[PDB]
Amino acid sequence: LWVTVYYGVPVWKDAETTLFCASDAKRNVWATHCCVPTDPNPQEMVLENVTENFNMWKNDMVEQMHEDVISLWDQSLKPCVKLTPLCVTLECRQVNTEEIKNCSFNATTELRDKKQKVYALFYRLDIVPLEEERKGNSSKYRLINCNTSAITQACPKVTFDPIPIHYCAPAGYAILKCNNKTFNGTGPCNNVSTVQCTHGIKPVVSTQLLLNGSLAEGEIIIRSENLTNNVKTIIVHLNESVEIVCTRPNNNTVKSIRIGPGQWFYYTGDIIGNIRQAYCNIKKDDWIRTLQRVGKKLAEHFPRRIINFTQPAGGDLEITTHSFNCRGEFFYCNTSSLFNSTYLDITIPCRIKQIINMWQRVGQAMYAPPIEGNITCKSNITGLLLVRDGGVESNETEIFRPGGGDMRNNWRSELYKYKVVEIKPLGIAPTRCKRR
Amino acid sequence: LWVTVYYGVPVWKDAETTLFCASDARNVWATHCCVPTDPNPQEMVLENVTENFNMWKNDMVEQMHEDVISLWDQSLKPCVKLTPLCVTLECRQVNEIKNCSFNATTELRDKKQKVYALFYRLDIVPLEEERKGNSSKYRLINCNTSAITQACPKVTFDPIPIHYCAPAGYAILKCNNKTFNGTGPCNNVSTVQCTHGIKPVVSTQLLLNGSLAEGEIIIRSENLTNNVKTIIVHLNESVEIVCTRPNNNTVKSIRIGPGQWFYYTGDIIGNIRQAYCNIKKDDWIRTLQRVGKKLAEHFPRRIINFTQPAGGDLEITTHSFNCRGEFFYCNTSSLFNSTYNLDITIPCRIKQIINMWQRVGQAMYAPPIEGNITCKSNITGLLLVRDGETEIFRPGGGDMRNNWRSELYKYKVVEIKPLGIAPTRCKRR
Amino acid sequence: LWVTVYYGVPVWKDAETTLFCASDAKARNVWATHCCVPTDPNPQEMVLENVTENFNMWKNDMVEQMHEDVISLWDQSLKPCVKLTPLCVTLECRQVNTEEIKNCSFNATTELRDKKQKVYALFYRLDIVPLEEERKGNSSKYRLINCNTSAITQACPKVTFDPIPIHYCAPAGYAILKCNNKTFNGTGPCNNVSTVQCTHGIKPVVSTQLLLNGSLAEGEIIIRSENLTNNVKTIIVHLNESVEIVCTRPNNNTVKSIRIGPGQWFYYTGDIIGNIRQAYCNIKKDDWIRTLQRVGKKLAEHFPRRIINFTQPAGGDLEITTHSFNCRGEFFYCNTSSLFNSTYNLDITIPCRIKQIINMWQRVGQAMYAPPIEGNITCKSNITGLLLVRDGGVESNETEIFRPGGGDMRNNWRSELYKYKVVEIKPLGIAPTRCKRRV
Amino acid sequence: LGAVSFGFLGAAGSTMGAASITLTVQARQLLSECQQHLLQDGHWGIKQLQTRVLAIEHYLKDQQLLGIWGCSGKLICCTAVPWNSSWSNKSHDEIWGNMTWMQWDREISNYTNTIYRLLEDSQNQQEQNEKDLL
Amino acid sequence: SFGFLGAAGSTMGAASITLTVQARQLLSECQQHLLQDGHWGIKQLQTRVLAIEHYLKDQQLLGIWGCSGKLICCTAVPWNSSWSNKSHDEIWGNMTWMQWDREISNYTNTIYRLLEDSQNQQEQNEKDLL
Amino acid sequence: GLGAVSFGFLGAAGSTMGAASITLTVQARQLLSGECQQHLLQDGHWGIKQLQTRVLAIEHYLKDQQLLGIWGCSGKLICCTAVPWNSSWSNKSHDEIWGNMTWMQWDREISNYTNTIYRLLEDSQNQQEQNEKDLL
Ligand SMILES: *[C@@H]1O[C@H](CO)[C@@H](O[C@@H]2O[C@H](CO)[C@@H](O[C@@H]3O[C@H](CO[C@H]4O[C@H](CO)[C@@H](O)[C@H](O)[C@@H]4O)[C@@H](O)[C@H](O[C@H]4O[C@H](CO)[C@@H](O)[C@H](O)[C@@H]4O)[C@@H]3O)[C@H](O)[C@H]2NC(C)=O)[C@H](O)[C@H]1NC(C)=O
Ligand SMILES: *[C@@H]1O[C@H](CO)[C@@H](O[C@@H]2O[C@H](CO)[C@@H](O[C@@H]3O[C@H](CO[C@H]4O[C@H](CO)[C@@H](O)[C@H](O)[C@@H]4O)[C@@H](O)[C@H](O[C@H]4O[C@H](CO)[C@@H](O)[C@H](O)[C@@H]4O)[C@@H]3O)[C@H](O)[C@H]2NC(C)=O)[C@H](O)[C@H]1NC(C)=O
Ligand SMILES: *[C@@H]1O[C@H](CO)[C@@H](O[C@@H]2O[C@H](CO)[C@@H](O)[C@H](O)[C@H]2NC(C)=O)[C@H](O)[C@H]1NC(C)=O
Ligand SMILES: *[C@@H]1O[C@H](CO)[C@@H](O[C@@H]2O[C@H](CO)[C@@H](O)[C@H](O)[C@H]2NC(C)=O)[C@H](O)[C@H]1NC(C)=O
Ligand SMILES: *[C@@H]1O[C@H](CO)[C@@H](O[C@@H]2O[C@H](CO)[C@@H](O)[C@H](O)[C@H]2NC(C)=O)[C@H](O)[C@H]1NC(C)=O
Ligand SMILES: *[C@@H]1O[C@H](CO)[C@@H](O[C@@H]2O[C@H](CO)[C@@H](O)[C@H](O)[C@H]2NC(C)=O)[C@H](O)[C@H]1NC(C)=O
Ligand SMILES: *[C@@H]1O[C@H](CO)[C@@H](O)[C@H](O)[C@H]1NC(C)=O
Ligand SMILES: *[C@@H]1O[C@H](CO)[C@@H](O)[C@H](O)[C@H]1NC(C)=O
Ligand SMILES: *[C@@H]1O[C@H](CO)[C@@H](O)[C@H](O)[C@H]1NC(C)=O
Ligand SMILES: *[C@@H]1O[C@H](CO)[C@@H](O)[C@H](O)[C@H]1NC(C)=O
Ligand SMILES: *[C@@H]1O[C@H](CO)[C@@H](O)[C@H](O)[C@H]1NC(C)=O
Ligand SMILES: *[C@@H]1O[C@H](CO)[C@@H](O)[C@H](O)[C@H]1NC(C)=O
Ligand SMILES: *[C@@H]1O[C@H](CO)[C@@H](O)[C@H](O)[C@H]1NC(C)=O
Repeated sequence: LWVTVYYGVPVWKDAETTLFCASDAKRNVWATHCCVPTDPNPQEMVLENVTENFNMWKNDMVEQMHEDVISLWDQSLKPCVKLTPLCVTLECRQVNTEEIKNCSFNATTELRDKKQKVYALFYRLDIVPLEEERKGNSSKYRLINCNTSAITQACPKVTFDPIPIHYCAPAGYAILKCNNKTFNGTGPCNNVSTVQCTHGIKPVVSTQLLLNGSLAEGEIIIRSENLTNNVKTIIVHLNESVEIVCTRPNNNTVKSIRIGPGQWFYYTGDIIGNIRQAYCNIKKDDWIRTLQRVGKKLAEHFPRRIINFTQPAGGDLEITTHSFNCRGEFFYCNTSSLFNSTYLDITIPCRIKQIINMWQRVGQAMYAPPIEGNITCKSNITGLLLVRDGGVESNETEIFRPGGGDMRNNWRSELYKYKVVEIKPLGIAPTRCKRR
Repeated sequence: LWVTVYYGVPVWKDAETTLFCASDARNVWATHCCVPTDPNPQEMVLENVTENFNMWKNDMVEQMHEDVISLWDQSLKPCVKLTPLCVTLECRQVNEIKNCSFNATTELRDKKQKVYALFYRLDIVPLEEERKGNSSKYRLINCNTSAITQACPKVTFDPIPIHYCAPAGYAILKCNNKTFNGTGPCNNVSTVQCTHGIKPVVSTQLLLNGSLAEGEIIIRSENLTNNVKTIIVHLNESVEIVCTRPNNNTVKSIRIGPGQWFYYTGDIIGNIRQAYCNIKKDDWIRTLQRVGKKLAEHFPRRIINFTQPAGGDLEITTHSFNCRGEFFYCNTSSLFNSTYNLDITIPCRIKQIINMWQRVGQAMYAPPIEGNITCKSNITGLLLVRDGETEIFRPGGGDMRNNWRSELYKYKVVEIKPLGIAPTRCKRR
Repeated sequence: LWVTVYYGVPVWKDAETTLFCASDAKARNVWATHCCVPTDPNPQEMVLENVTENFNMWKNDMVEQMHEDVISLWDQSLKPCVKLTPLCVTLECRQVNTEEIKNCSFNATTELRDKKQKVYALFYRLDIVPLEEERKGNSSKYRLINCNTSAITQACPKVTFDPIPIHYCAPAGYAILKCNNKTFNGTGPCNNVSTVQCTHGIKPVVSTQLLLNGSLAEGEIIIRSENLTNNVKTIIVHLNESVEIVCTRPNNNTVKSIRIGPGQWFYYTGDIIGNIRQAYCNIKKDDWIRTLQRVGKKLAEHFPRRIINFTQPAGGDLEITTHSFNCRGEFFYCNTSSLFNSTYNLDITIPCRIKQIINMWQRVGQAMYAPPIEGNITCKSNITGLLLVRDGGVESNETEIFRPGGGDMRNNWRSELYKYKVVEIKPLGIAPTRCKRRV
Repeated sequence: LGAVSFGFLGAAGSTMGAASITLTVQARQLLSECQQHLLQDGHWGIKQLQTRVLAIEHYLKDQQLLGIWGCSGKLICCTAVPWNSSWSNKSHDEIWGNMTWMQWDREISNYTNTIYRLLEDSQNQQEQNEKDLL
Repeated sequence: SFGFLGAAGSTMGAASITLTVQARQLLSECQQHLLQDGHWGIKQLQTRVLAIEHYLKDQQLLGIWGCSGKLICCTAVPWNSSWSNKSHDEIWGNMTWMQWDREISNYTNTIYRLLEDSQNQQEQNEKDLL
Repeated sequence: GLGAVSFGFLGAAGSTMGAASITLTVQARQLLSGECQQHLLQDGHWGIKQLQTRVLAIEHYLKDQQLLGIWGCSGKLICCTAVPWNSSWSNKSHDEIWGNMTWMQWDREISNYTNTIYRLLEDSQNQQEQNEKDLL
């Protein structure tokens, strides 16, 4: 009958706003930043009888996480030693004991009128030849990416270990979480709740397998923006983890030199014992059951087709191998022996690189210093990134090849259940009471 | 009888603030000036309102000056530095342009490369006596003063119209009185949110683009009888000037460091020719007859002599402009050679190392463009300086504020004061 | 009887806030460039009658803010100045004929990258580290000190670091309380508290053992320490009458300069016109003796039944054993062992060394080069307080040993900020009254 | 700070009546170092200030509207504008008993500006009536 | 507040009538780039913060006088012929708000002090009615 | 500045509450009403520090105004309420509280009950709001 103005109305609208990062209480990164302590025993308020429309794609939380991860990485590397002085001709020979070469070069010193003779072991993947090789007992080589840009040494005192972080809404905004399991990433969610902060998300970097993530509450869930369109990447969320143990079985002796005032350069000096290839061991029975279950779930979406898991097409290691950071070492593992089926460990050969072009940004190379001794780490495989071949012609089959690309499909694997909304407390309604 | 407090009173006070840049919806002017402007923008004429405007002491000009310099420097900052090229050059005759060889750096610190490049004599400073035969040693100009930064070849500075917009709480008053000089009352004032489109064109003697006077030619000066002030002449009709560099340049590039590409002129395919401008002769003559007449009105019982500028540094005696990224220094002495009671060809010099904004150091290097260069400008005004029965007026300039002031002369920024008090007949009770 | 809400209640709570700096409006000076906000003439000060407030000289956030501001201003002032990395070259040095100053030669860079220039310069031995065993009369090889640790930045000769009074001012909503009790020991209650908008003028003078150009005590000499029993803590003797100290570098230097690169000039000492003399300071003898006797008396009162023995600092690096200070841009390191030579409750000449490469605040990795000044240097200061460190331990012969302190710049600034506290105004309060709102 | 507490939500799943009866009961109770790295060490210093500044502007804008409508200082305020069946012809009991605030907000979103203009005019008339009490 | 200046030069009386209705109605990816480029973000924040501070100062001032929530508010302070000796027929006719503002620009503090004293008396009376 | 931000509101500290209140009622209105642009807030972090200070001052001002609004005290400096005083909060007599006692001592004495009192004030206003709705 009459208009009444109400303030505090439980209504919200979709909005894009900056969300601060908060980490659990008690050097590093992901802790120096994200310092804000989280609440102990955080609250979640379930909204009864509330259905909301969620879309894990076009989720601004992913773009913010992407930019924060890149920005923090670059800020961490900024105050570190530049390796521009080392873009010199290298004279490399076979290591006395061809993945690793013994390279001699003339490095700078703190005095600009003096140079020093340095011997170092480098991986072949970090070196580009200038001359035909196998001439005499040595040949001239250049560091990879020297022509493209400067190489910055990561600070050896700062670690990038992916501790969990939480994203929190600023006052006036709220984060809605989708509680319903089996949600495919788009459309309505019939069980939602309101939270202030997200759960703890580990900023783990990988290209084919998703490591140390969350497990599905129920069954394996296949999420893709458009399964028909083979351009889009399919994210597979597992309900059980598969254990993978990776190692670099080489007892390295690490040496360091000064290359300018206060500028220390770290490199591998020698290897004690013989030289062995890095590798990963993935439990065979868990992998086989996992792949059979994924094949089953894909069959439900691609009926009357053979589900063929195959290797990636040949190309640069960055787009064909499983990449990961194991205690600062960068592994590039050849997973063609895993995706070899058609619906006691499996050993995966791995290559190691020290000069890394992260996030497909050409022009900002980083050098990862070596760690003495041998490296071993263990992780939980919690999901997969698959790309459907999508050829128009096939003998009633569908081929699913491992593919990653954007790290942005890794962060979508954790943020798919969250939406950020703005509270709109002012509204009107009819009443029977006149102002008079 | 009783005091009443009103909120929302249409009263304003003169105030300074920070205006934001907007433009009509790469180019540094398009990267900046991010806010889209409205199509068909609002202008609200204030009836029976007289306001005092002053073209000089206008903070919008100082802001535009600072914003242009800041944007320019931010645009050049992430670009290739040419410090590695401060080496001895060995220069020989090609057959004003010399064929100079030098040992440039490479991506490897233990290797150098031999580079042959053509440089203009104005960019080269001798180290020893210059011989007609053999070769002589020289260095790049300004090497002993500052590092030289190469402009990024993929970033263009070509001016586009921009609009300055008031923040909320402020308004811009525009003087709509035609044939209005500065320092005085304006009897036709309208309120706008943003200025009209202004092109940040850089020139030293002629104003090569912009708005034309709605009325007759207007002579504006802070103190016309003071011979140390610059006189800004706004024309009501433009004069077409076509400038060109008739040199079929072949551009080569080398790396001088990791990811650091250096661009230089490699060769000239045809004949070596001097750059020049052609300004329509009849339009220029009518323009100066009209300017001379107005100056005679301002300086009665005097002869008006338009002469060439006095000798001095090239940057302050020639007409400088940016034509597709190339910097022309045209000797406009043939244009100011007359006394008041088809084309005129002006020779031009080209420079690659530019000291902008009258600063010492922070030199910029302009990469060459392949082929020949042409551009066409509409001369809209003149910057004249009086020497102080014959008055002598010479081209002059170089203080960039005068170019931007020539567009902002009609705008004032004011602050809205919504409170006011007046007597009423009604008591609070 | 009924709750009544009052807004504007004269109540405050301790709070931290960023303060802003202000200075005299009437004027290169880094401190004048910063602290640009003019202060008021005849500033407001109000006395709070019958107000007792607990002050604590230690754990005063105004000191931490002043410390960070001083460091930030120094680091910013050197940001655009010439870097001396190109001068880390083998340097060949011989003794100057008519140990402390050597005639060194080196091949410096030039405007062009393919040319070098031969440069001769005089350097102090304290700025040079040998590379090979030295030989008298021969061109031994040396390098500049701190070259291996980090880059050396030349201070800009146009930039002036001379201390001026500055004032720290509270932002709106906060007030600075000042203790006006002339005998306040730095902690505990103060029964005469006034409120100010800004502190008095404080000169950011940098010194290691003696406090120069500070305020004088209103009363007698005041001995302040966080804990006198704990001999680890530094004591800050404030003095009620200054002692005049005159310092000089009696060397008529000729200063030369070269270019290092485009637009980058390097300044160095070219020659000495006259003889070579050691720098020195002179402190009036009678004023020093009376001052030290009065300090000994106060310490004896604080440490009864003990002999107060003042001795020299234990041996170590000059930065922690000598009285360092900046005299018109040059850095003096004066040996004060001849002053702290008393036993118990005409001038005195102090030898001084001079250095050009300074590691300010003992921060390893950020060295600066102090350009030379032509002619000879004189300056004079007022000694207003001492930094003393007690050596207890065994307490041999029932004595206490006091030595010069220093090494932590916050003790110098605390010596001026000890009387100020920053509080937040809390204007909203509740009290019972006899009035109720109508239903 | 405004109506920004999380406890303002949860009533979204209740009907307008049931949620309304929570206002004036809970609404007032709901209304009620490492910082040198997050700030002054990157562009985060600006992003955080923009968020804080933006939140203030939104708060003030909502308060301004309450001022304009004559609703300042209240959580529920009745006006003198009659309800038009053109905006919504659902019965009072149907709106309050069988709808949530979210669905209601959607149903009349296209008339919100119209209603707001009427509120302004109503207050305008009331202000004149106060002046006319002379 | 841009449209408020449309009433400029309206003899005040007309301007007052115009504001009576119009003032209430008047009161009611690339852009982010420059916020991280140089110091443009700081200048924009200074502009927004200053605008907020001036708005709040005006609202505080209206609150002090007891005019909060109103657009036009009558007080209990009588007009003094010293401040202006013009009649109400001249002030509200053949005179604009700019001219009036100049006319009493130097009496603002006297009027404000009287308004503050009047509000103190009113608030007291309100306390006394209880 | 904004709000009760002046030394005139800080003076009278140490003075009896009754006298400070009397001063308040005749001074608060008068007190409430009352190349740095190139070096500072450019090329340094003074910009952020001052903006944080100004924004924080604004937030504190608005917070206090919100509290006065919620309690129904908007536009007043001394607002009477309808919440009875509980002897469990303070058992001192009216004269002892208003005489021979300063605002600092009073604030310390009831600090532990401040939030309880605030909750009651909020509840009181809700009852008053219902009465306004009912008497129509
Ligand atoms: C998925 O999650 C797992 C579990 O977190 C990750 O694997 C762990 O990774 C961390 C960090 O890379 C490993 O921690 C490192 O262990 C080294 C060996 O530890 C031995 O010695 C310590 C001595 O205290 C014993 O406590 C320990 O039990 C072992 O006996 C340490 O030497 C490392 O310390 C070094 O780095 C830290 C970094 O801050 C420095 O502070 C130290 O001073 C020192 O320099 C480090 O603590 C951990 O061992 C791994 N666990 C397992 C089971 O492998 C996976 O990496 C993750 N997945 C991905 C893809 O990242
Ligand atoms: C404790 O406080 C005292 C007093 O404030 C300080 O001593 C003063 O320090 C300043 C700065 O070092 C001295 O000022 C300098 O004086 C030089 C000239 O001195 C004589 O010579 C000229 C003739 O050449 C006479 O006209 C003059 O009156 C003096 O008799 C100046 O040349 C210096 O100028 C340099 O710096 C300025 C800075 O702006 C530049 O503009 C100049 O171009 C030039 O580079 C300088 O002004 C002052 O003389 C000292 N006073 C006394 C009595 O000695 C103490 O230093 C201070 N204690 C500490 C520890 O700092
Ligand atoms: C909707 O989701 C919520 C949260 O996921 C469910 O509530 C949980 O229920 C389990 C019991 O199965 C409890 O152990 C948890 O503690 C509950 N969590 C919370 C936050 O309440 C709720 O049961 C779901 N409802 C439906 C119908 O799916
Ligand atoms: C610009 O126009 C103004 C008039 O609006 C001129 O100002 C005055 O003009 C009268 C003649 O009408 C002179 O007697 C005064 O001396 C002028 N005053 C000043 C301060 O100059 C003004 O002279 C004009 N300026 C120019 C350069 O033409
Ligand atoms: C050192 O102390 C002396 C006094 O002991 C100061 O000399 C006085 O300074 C004031 C200026 O503040 C003059 O008005 C007096 O006339 C001076 N008296 C004498 C005897 O010189 C001196 O200024 C102090 N120096 C410093 C740097 O603080
Ligand atoms: C500074 O303090 C000392 C004491 O610490 C004062 O010295 C006293 O001066 C009186 C003057 O008549 C003598 O009778 C005392 O014997 C002195 N005491 C000592 C221990 O020597 C000195 O006068 C004070 N000076 C100022 C300016 O306050
Ligand atoms: C998926 O992509 C195909 C491309 O062939 C398109 O035709 C189809 O409509 C897309 N599906 C959706 C739901 O957009
Ligand atoms: C790695 O080093 C550890 C050190 O204890 C050793 O136990 C382990 O066997 C090593 N692994 C390999 C593959 O050498
Ligand atoms: C300062 O005086 C107080 C007495 O008010 C005393 O408790 C405290 O210990 C003294 N501190 C020092 C350092 O003398
Ligand atoms: C001062 O130091 C002594 C050292 O023995 C210690 O016992 C005493 O507790 C300290 N004083 C305070 C107040 O902590
Ligand atoms: C009014 O009721 C009719 C049903 O007769 C319905 O179609 C229409 O949408 C209603 N209008 C509104 C504004 O709810
Ligand atoms: C103005 O008011 C004062 C008192 O506030 C009075 O004394 C004075 O006479 C008044 N002016 C005139 C012209 O009456
Ligand atoms: C302080 O106490 C004295 C004596 O009790 C009294 O006269 C004086 O007025 C008090 N201070 C104030 C501000 O009232």
